[PDB]
Amino acid sequence: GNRVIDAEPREIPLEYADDLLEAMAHHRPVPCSL
Amino acid sequence: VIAAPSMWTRPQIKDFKEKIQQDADSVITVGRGEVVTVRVPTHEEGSYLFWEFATDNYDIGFGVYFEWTPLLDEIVPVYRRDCHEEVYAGSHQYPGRGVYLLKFDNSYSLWRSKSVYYRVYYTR
Repeated sequence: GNRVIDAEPREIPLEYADDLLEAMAHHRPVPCSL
Repeated sequence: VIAAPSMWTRPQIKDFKEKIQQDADSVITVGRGEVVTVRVPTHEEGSYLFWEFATDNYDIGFGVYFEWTPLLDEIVPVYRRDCHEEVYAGSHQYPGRGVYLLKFDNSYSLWRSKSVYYRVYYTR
């Protein structure tokens, strides 16, 4: 019931910029705590 | 102190998965009752963390801790997310130099493994 993975933070691609426009257009906030 | 994170969702789940699928290490397979921690160090050239994730058929527990460099801070508490119906995403502001612990908790699932599609970012 446990396993650790190491990953470097990538950088937001400029290609996926229209992907951020549809996001903000559809971004629907959710609670961090349920 | 420590800044609260923002967390949201968006419906383009089939689109998101197809982009992520193309990468080998951006897709985890969390097993029955398994908990996969993803250690994401702060980028020395960065000030914020972002995350995107999703799964295919079932939900999965998700939360985020922060390890100082064993002192921990609960950034996002681990609750189950319906990341199989919409793409789950969020951001948080670096409090200092440390390692973000992205918890993908499946401990509650006795029979189902979860195929996680995720990707992490940073901004200067």
